[PDB]
Amino acid sequence: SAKVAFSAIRSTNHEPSEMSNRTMIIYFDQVLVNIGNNFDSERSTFIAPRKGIYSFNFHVVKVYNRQTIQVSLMLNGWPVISAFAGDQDVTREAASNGVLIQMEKGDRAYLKLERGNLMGGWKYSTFSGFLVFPLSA
Repeated sequence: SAKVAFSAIRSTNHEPSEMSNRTMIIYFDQVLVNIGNNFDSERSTFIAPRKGIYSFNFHVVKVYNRQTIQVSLMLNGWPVISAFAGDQDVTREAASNGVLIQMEKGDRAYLKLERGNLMGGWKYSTFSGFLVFPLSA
């Protein structure tokens, strides 16, 4: 179908899991939207069901931050857009960015922590995206 959208948030303060620490893939436990079930909640990865233009937005919140972090949106292991939050001191900072990208069927989109750490949790972090249109209006 031409109705594809997902939305996930971090509803908890909990520290990252062993696997998350190893893969560095930012996990989102609460999924508000998942039309088409194209977002793999277990892997926190979006798999494009068809060719089209997709929109992604993310806001990774570290309310209890220490040391700077880099969050990147990954497309098949390659970084598209990146964002930075924080000074080596303690603060509350958000890593936000957004982009429109073309995806093929089976293409994988996810967030990876290229730099820094998630100690203190990443509560209030959001990750959403949708199909703008498949591949004039």
